[PDB]
Amino acid sequence: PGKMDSRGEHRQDRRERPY
Amino acid sequence: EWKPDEQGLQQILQLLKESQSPDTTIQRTVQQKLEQLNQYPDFNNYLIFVLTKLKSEDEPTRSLSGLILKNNVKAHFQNFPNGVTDFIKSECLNNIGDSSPLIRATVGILITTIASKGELQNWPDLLPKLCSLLDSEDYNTCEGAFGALQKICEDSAEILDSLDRPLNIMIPKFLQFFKHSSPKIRSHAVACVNQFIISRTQALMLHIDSFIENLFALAGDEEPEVRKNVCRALVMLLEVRMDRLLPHMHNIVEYMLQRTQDQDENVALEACEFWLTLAEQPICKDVLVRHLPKLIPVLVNGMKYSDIDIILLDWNLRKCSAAALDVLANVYRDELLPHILPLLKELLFHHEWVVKESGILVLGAIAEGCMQGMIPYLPELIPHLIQCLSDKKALVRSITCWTLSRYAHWVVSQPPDTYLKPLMTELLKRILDSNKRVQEAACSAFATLEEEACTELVPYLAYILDTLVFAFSKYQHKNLLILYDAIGTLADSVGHHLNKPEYIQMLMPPLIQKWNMLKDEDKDLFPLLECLSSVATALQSGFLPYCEPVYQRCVNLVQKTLAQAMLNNAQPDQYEAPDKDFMIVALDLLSGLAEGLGGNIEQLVARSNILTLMYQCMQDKMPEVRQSSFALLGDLTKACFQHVKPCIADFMPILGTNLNPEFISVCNNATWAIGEISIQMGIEMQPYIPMVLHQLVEIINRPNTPKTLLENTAITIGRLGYVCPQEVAPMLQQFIRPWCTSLRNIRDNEEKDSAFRGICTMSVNPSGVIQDFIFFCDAVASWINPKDDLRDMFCKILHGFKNQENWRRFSDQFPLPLKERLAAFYGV
Repeated sequence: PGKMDSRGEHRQDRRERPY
Repeated sequence: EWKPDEQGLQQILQLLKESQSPDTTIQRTVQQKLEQLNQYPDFNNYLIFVLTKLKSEDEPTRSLSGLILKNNVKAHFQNFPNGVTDFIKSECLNNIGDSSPLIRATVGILITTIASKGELQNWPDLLPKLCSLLDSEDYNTCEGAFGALQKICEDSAEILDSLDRPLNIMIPKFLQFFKHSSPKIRSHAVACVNQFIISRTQALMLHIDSFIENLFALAGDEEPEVRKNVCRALVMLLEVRMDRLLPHMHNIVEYMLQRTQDQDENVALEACEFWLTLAEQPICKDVLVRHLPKLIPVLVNGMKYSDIDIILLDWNLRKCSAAALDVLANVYRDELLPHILPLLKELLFHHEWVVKESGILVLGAIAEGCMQGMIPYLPELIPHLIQCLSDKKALVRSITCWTLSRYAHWVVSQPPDTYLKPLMTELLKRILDSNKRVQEAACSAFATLEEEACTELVPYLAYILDTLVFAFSKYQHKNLLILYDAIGTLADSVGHHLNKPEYIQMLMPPLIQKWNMLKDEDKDLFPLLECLSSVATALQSGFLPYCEPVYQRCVNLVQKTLAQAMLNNAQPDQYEAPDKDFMIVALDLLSGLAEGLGGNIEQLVARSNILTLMYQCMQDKMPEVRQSSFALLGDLTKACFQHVKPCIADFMPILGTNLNPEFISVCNNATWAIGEISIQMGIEMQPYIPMVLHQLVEIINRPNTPKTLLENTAITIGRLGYVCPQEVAPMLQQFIRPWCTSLRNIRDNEEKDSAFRGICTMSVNPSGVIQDFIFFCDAVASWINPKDDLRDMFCKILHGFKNQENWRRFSDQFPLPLKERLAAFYGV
């Protein structure tokens, strides 16, 4: 591709998780 | 040299009693009088005097006096004269073991607070006196001193080496109280030593053998606090000194397995962490060979909701057991299924919801490690979970959302009508659940599904947006954040399909309403702006009616964050450093507007100081700030280069200094920006090439470099050779191999096109291509749909190599698709 957003990682970390 | 008088004492005692009055307003009045007196040193002399020496007064007045003084220490210790301070210190150490538990607690809290605030370097003999006090005859004194040492070790462990190596005397001494008769002292002893295990503190490591023997001797202690601290000790020893536990591993595993089932739930949670930590070690499978069959049902059993949490509904035996089962499933992969499947059969269909819930959580926890092995069971399990999404109990609904999410990739891989369509339908219904924990689970699961499905959702776009927008009325605060992220992901997944009037007017109004509501200090902006960034890239030209206030607010956030950072840098004890996330988020949203609006942003930029602010962001110590500003620079280079051109002279050396691959994302956005700047620089980029090229070549031949950084480095070198072939072409021999190997794999697009005209021009040294020509041939065959200009170019270099026919021996090493596409497009 071209250029790295890092926004997806932030959304994954705020996601609900049981553990 | 200081002694009290009766008049001053009566006024303090009066004031201390008044502060204990029950009335509504006398308490507010006494606090304003304390507020005034607090800054007078003679007053603090009275406070400590009341605590330790006025044994006439009751305990609650004595200890409250000590706690008010503790607060004065926390606030005004700086301003204490060295004569008041020494008086407090001496009286504390001399009453460390008072017969009153409440007084003793208060003296210790004083000690602890002076020790931390005011810093141990300034109480030089504290630690020696405490250690001497440990040897005392009186139990309360020994207990109270050890109480203090433990607080100090928990608070200040990082002062191992330069007081002057105190741990070399204390740690060997703590190990001697492991045998102490009183269980309370024993807890203190191993609690202290535990602070220094991960540090590999030299005093402890040179005594590792005594430590381990004393731990074993303590294993059967009936007191929970000892067992717990012994368990903690063994878990950390596992991380740093596995060597010396190895000869005892079988008995240790046997022990931890028993303690994982301890009746005290805090002991068991500490024990359970052993499995998490042991799973990371390469020795795991060998060590667990004789105990895995029991460990799995023990872990699965502890995954049920405790009764307290059942009624209530953060880290507990449930999460720890689940995490352990997750890692173990990754270690053993399919070997774990025969242990798990009988349990799953007995749990997933149980009549009691708490049991069934834990079954569903097991199913999600093992998903990643055991995915291959469970493909055969998914055609039955997935329709079952979709049925559970409608189960009557909310906690079953919410865990089912999660574990379905853990199987999203299998679902998207199957025919969409079979699993994907119903799953999405009932996930959307679940978004609007009445229970707040389900909303958040279903929203998060749906985000996960959106990421996996991408364009597979386009047929459902209208129904998704109906559900997502409606949730704005039902959600508040805690799940709005999750909701923004679901909208952001939706926009990344279906891209431009979002750009239709019906959608825009349905979605923007509630987004802007929550935007106008939030203020520039509210961290809720992070998901909102990251969401708007994705929405703006998807909406491109259709975001135009909303961009003006969005732009000016982002530039404002960056401006204020820089100014606050510089203020804090100027006087740090007066102004608190800013959260630079506001700036990272704001830069990224500007990147989204520049990508989405393209040339239409120039009127906003023409009236802005964003480039002056970008100059400083590019030089920030924090990588994510540099990473976002370089991304913005490439996007502005494309949209409105008129405004970037005057800054290149100053930006290029900084781009040159950020070609460091230890920071992957910074390195990447820097190289990408260099490429985009090239295309609009033209020949004028000649002087800047020595600053970047030699490192770019080093980056593209560096092993274990992520594929995305390699493709961007290849595209930038290509673009630099298209623009100034003279100084790029000499390196062809040194980078063409990884260049072609990387670029072979990217879609035919404008960056691919731009990069390949660069390689063609570098025509200027064909001899740099010869010894490794196999790679170029392959790279041109990577092109499915090349535009005619590039085709004409391509025929020329291949036909030129042919004319140096003899080549057929080399050309037969072509795989058949290679050889045939080259003849099909270019006739060689």
